[PDB]
Amino acid sequence: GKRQHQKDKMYITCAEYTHFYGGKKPDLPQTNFRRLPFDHCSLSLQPFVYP
RNA sequence: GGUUUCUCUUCAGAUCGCAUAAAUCUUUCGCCUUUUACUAAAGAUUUCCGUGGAGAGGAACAACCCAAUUUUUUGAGGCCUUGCAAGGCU
Repeated sequence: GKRQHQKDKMYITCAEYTHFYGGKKPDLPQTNFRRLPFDHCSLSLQPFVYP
């Protein structure tokens, strides 16, 4: 045997199944940095005048 | 009692081998009509060219000097009192 067609195999390959068909994605970062600047109103998301 | 040299069995931990091949399978890659033959990395399992320890049998070559301080060549023996022991003695 020679592994001649390894991307196109008779089944779904392991990497292909992970990336497209419901394998576990690594999912590393989640909302790493989402902080409003201190000078901004939380409701308006714009610089406050009367804090 | 020894050494050398062949065959077989068994166990291999040691860089088993200051050397280094191939095959099979699974992952990823490169080739791109299909299959041989392949490109190159990881992991797993075998084969092959060699090696070490132990045991058994065969054959060949050799042989049944301190006595003078610090130790071991003596300060060694004798008397008195009390309940051999202690002390005083010579």
